[PDB]
Amino acid sequence: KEGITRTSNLSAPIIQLSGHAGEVFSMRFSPDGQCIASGSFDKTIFLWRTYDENENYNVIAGHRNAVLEVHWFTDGEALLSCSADKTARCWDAETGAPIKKMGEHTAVVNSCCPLRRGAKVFVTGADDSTVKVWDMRVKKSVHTLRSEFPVCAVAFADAGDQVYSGGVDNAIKVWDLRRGGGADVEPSMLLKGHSDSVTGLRVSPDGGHLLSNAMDNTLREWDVRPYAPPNRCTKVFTGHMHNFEKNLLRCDYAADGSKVACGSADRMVYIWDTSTRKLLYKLPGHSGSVNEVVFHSKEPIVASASSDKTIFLGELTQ
Amino acid sequence: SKLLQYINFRMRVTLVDSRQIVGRFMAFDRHMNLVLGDSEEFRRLPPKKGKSEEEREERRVLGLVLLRGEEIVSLTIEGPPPNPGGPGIGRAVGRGMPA
Amino acid sequence: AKGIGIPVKLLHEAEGHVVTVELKSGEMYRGELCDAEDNMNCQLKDVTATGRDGRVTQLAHLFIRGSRVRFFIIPDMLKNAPMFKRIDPK
Amino acid sequence: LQQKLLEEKAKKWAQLNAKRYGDKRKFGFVEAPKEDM
Amino acid sequence: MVKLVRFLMKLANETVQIELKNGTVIQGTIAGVDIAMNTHLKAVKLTARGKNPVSMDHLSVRGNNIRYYILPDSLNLDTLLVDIDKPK
RNA sequence: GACGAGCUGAACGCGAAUAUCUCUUUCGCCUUUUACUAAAGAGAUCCGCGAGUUUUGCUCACGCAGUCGCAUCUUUUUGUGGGGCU
RNA sequence: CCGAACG
Ligand SMILES: [Mg+2]
Ligand SMILES: [Mg+2]
Repeated sequence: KEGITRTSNLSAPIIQLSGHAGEVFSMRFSPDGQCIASGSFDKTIFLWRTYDENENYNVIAGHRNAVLEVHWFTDGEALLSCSADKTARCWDAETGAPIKKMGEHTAVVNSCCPLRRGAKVFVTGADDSTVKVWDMRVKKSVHTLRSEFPVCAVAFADAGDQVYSGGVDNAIKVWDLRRGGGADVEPSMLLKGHSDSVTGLRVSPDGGHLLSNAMDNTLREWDVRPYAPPNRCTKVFTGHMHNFEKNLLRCDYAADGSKVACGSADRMVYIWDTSTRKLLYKLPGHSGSVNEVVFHSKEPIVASASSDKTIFLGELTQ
Repeated sequence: SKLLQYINFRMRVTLVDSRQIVGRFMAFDRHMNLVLGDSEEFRRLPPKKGKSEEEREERRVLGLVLLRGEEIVSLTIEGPPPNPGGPGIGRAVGRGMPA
Repeated sequence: AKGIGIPVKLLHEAEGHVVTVELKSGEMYRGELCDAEDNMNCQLKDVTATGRDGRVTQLAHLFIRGSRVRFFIIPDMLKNAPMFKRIDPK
Repeated sequence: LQQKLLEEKAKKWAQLNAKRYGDKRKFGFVEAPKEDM
Repeated sequence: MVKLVRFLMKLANETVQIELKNGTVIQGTIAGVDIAMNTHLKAVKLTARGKNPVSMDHLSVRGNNIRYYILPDSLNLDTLLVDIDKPK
């Protein structure tokens, strides 16, 4: 009955992931697309399989406060967790052991992004208005830039030399780390056009486009190509929501650059078609503000995480 | 000692009479005694012109041997050593709708 | 005992077996070691002597000074000594 | 903006990320057992 | 406690040469010397009597068959010469 | 190559203390039922109890620190050297 | 051994 074109191998087209005991603040799909890293407010990371049971086969603990942001490392076996307990942590996924815990920040480490081409290096931007760059094998932080306003969202560019940081200061900045080996570098690019804070930053699958979610209830698409018009602003999306919760609401690109998914505070999973700049999917089902949405590496699968201690995991039909 | 880094690692030995012993490392004594597993004696015969130095060094197979340091002069490496489910569930559920 | 390294207790637990003895002079000695010293002086019985010239001789007993001896050849059977296994990574 | 608002906006975000992730507020927190009267 | 093996065990990471009792030549870096004068060398090349050199990533040499050491010309001897009278 | 008292949580487990109950039977009180007796069994409950990190509440406390990446006479690290024959 | 209720 109803036989509507099963896309994925998942048992069902809509799967809810439960087992957390707090808000789920950020999630991430394995590069090989058969793992889930879910970081909750309960300062814990659930590791789920994407197929055949959706088994949370490991719960990694070790943060003393909410694990606000999780990415995987480029090979998928090491995990980068960032928290409110001022401590970013590198873990081994298969094992259940923590590898390297760096806690150099003074306040909540809101945002992080690990570099996708090059060395094992990740940026982390926290409440101290400082965006710091962290190389894996040294135990000191390799870079430290100081804005004046608490850093909400940070990303490392496709190519690996600049860092994007956006926060409460109404303008997102692009900085050059090789241009800066000093302790008070000044910003390279000032993307303006959001009318208040930025909450989430995603680097496009080609690297020319940066996605910014703003509590300006606006998704904005900028181009980072060093040869741009005077206004790097390309696209605007309307539809999602930000409320008094001021949660860390993020961005994502479909693995093809064809869709863009935002987490919203109206409990809705929003998925726009980037081209027509209009709303493809408006999926309900979450009882709390939708914190981050992640598109599965291979298939059109979208998985969302909410402040309702669950994660919906399903495929898109049209 | 750092030759604790070297137990199970295959090694070659020189004697004072310049006879060669190749085996794998088992246990070592303070007196530079050694325990060689799978040991064989390579004794250098004089090089008779027209043949490679590498192709006719007399190999005898000694088996398991133990080495007294007094005539132990030099040791080198020969080769390598020879050869939580968590409280999560996933269940299928439709997404609820407000109307 | 305390102070003593492993391989000489290897030599001791080799007791009651037939082993081979190479000394620094180059001749070979195959026989049943009765018991040995801290100083590697050992007593074998049922002694086969292999001289420098291939000479094969029959000796009833042998007492070998250790600082005369170059190495020992011992059955890999006894390479299962508890030291060997215990130290082993597995 | 121009620190004529960004001062209090940044400070409010600071104090709210403080309050939201406090030790009285965090997950495993247990409240202290009752004291004697 | 003699003076000189007291001096020799501080030759760690010294890139030095060695002459053997029978006439073999060895140039390599001292990773360790111990109370028996036995040395383990790194970054080594050993050249036997009348033989071609062969390089070794690492090498072990017995303290007793050592003929002698050739130390660096760049040696602060009087640095390593203090403390030899000090019992620890 | 290295550091706890008190409470509630742990989730696993019954030194010497033992009471009650239920059930299936027999026995004895014996008019009946409770309430009982004493045997056989099968089942519960109570009152308590031990260790793992969870920390809440110290009112204790710390880092050139106790430890770091066997020392010259016949038996061991002060070797018996030198030559030369197939 | 040993006492209470009810009928
Ligand atoms: Mg009646
Ligand atoms: Mg009546």
